[PDB]
Amino acid sequence: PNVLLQNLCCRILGKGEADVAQQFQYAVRVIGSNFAPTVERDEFLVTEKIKKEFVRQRREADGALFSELHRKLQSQGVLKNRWSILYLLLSLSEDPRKQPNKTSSFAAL
Amino acid sequence: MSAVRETMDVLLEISRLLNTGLDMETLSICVRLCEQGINPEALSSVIKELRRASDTLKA
Amino acid sequence: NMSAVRETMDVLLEISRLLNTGLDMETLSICVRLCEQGINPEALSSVIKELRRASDTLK
Amino acid sequence: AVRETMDVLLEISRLLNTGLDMETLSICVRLCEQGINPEALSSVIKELRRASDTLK
Amino acid sequence: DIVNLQVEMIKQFHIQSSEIQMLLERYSLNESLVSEIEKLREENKRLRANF
Amino acid sequence: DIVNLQVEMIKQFHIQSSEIQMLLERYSLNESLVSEIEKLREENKRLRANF
Amino acid sequence: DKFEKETRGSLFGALVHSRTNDMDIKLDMPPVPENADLSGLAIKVPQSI
Repeated sequence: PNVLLQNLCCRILGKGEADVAQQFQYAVRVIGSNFAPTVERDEFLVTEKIKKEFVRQRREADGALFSELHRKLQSQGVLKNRWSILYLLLSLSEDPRKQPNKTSSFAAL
Repeated sequence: MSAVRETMDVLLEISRLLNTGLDMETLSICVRLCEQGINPEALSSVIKELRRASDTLKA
Repeated sequence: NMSAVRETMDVLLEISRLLNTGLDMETLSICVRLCEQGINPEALSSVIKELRRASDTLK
Repeated sequence: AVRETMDVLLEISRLLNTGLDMETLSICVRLCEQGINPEALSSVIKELRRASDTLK
Repeated sequence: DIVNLQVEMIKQFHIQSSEIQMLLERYSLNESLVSEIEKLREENKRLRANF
Repeated sequence: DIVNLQVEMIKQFHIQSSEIQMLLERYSLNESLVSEIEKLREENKRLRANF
Repeated sequence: DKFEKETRGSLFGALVHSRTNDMDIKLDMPPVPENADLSGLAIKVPQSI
């Protein structure tokens, strides 16, 4: 798990193989804290929130598509951690809308 | 190896549609950590700080 | 160019006054320059309120 | 008084499929009678159960 | 949600205070370092016997 | 918002430790001085290996 | 020449400290050690030469 999270840090930054030590140290801290997620396990409940999110960015065709993909996903492998992956993706979603500001001058402040 | 690869490929289909915006390699790590027990909320949070940190750095 | 920026300022300035502000024209100019340069709108709003409050305690 | 109450509380926990020990509930009566906020009492114990999980 | 804020805040203070003290106990002097200063004074006296 | 709140709590404590950690290294002890006690020791042994 | 040089460094055995061919050495014992203030003076045995 030490290796996996360190490799996680190195990969995202696209470089730094022992220079991402500081970011790593933080990540070890956040993970070491605890959470109580609103909605805990149960596959139906997470699928329902994902569909609402799809409709909201106006990607209807995608909402219908995903549902087949969910049944398929299950069939390919069955976990007790299935829900944690689907909720993880959910939170980590990105909106298409707006520019995500500058980073080419926002760095400096 | 056969079983594992086939969930990931189905998993990468969802990720590109839902607009995760993560890479393939990184996702496999996210999934291994879950199966070993991680909280989802913490895991997204870490991803987010790392992501923002990379963009600023490049420019 | 000089004319165009003035009009851009001018319209914003009219809106700030309707909504009631304590900022002058000079400060308002600075804010816009920050807006263009990135900077989510909530961080800017907060730093202003704390700085406005501290000035009253001092004077 | 503490014991009599612990048995009825023990019945309730078993229904919820929530594991607590005999001992925890009895200590709980002691804390209540001294005064404890309902949020606090729950929070110390919730964490203490998770600590026990990680530890072994 | 408020429960989360209540549990977590206390945890962060406890962890953070652990680290700082552990930093302070190590930096203030290890016994090992002190012993070389004692040795150096004994060495200085024998040197003053060669002059 | 609650999740944004958590990113800020934990990250601030992490910053605090880094700042404290360096400040504490410098003024609680001099690494420079201690290296110099060990050096003088070594110079004096070498002096005595030349008689 | 070996015998003469060896004697001379110790000044006919009138030195125990350092070898010198100077005749300008001050003959003095050292100040009490720091390991000799924690337990009092102790005579060094010349073991393992």
